[PDB]
This record gives sequence, structure tokens and C-alpha cells, in this order.
Amino acid sequence: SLWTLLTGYTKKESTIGNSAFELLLEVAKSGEKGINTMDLAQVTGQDPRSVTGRIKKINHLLTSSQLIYKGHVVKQLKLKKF
DNA sequence: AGATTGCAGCACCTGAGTTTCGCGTATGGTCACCCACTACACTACTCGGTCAGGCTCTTACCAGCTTAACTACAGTTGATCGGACG
Repeated sequence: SLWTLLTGYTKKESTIGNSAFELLLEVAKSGEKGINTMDLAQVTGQDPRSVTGRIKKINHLLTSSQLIYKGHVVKQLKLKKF
């Protein structure tokens, strides 16, 4: 049901991998504030290459835009509903 | 019409053809980092010219004389020059 409510599909058939789904859960927790890709990377505990390669699987669910943070160039992520 | 026997029907364990799958193994693709090369504008030390300072060499002497040449006066002859010719 959590899978279905967030992705629109059940765990039994959804195309999103477990790691990418946990990324989505972090964006779900942050809601209206959303998460920048580096704080997401730090909180999930994985590197920016891995985060970027995974985020492709969910870019249709997320509104995004560029921003500059701690001298690095990053994007903000928000679920469409927020 | 009974003692001997086969048909074949019931049920349950089993087997392969067929399928879906997981992984190896390996291949094209994302993207993040940091490197090499280039270059417009700059930093800064030296060399170089110019100037003064002031120590330095070398001159040539005054009138006279006494060792040395010129420096004017002077006369018939050049050959460019004017200006007109062909």
C-alpha cells in the first residue's frame, strides 16, 4: 500500500528499485521543503554518482530545479503534490 | 458354481517438455573529477643611458729671441661661361 500510494504501482510489479524507492521516501519525508541532491546523498548514505544514476528512475514523480549549495551545483527535488 | 483368473476402474506419486528465471560475463552508457593546454594582462628585477661629483691628467704659457715657414705685394695665360648659333 505504501508502494502503491507513492509510486502508483505495487512492489510486485513496479519498475523502481529498492534503493531508488528509499530515495523517494526521503523526498516524501521532506515534503514542501524537499531535499537538495547532496543532503539527500548524505542522509541516504551513498555517493552522488549512485544518487544520480538512481534518481533517473523517479524523475517523472519529482519537480526539480537548479540551486547552488556549499559551493557545489545541485538540484532540489519535491513530489509534485507539494 | 466354485477356484482360478483377467479386465479395468479407482486413486496418488512422478516424470518430462516447457517455461521463467539468475547469474556470468561482458558490453555500451550515464556523469562526476580533475588534469592539460592555452592566454590576456601583470608583476618585478635587471640593464641601460644620463647626470653629477671631484679627483685626475695635460697644457703652454708674458714680452722677446731665435729657431722654423709662409703670406701678402706681384704677371701672361687658361677654358667656363654667356647667349646665341645650328
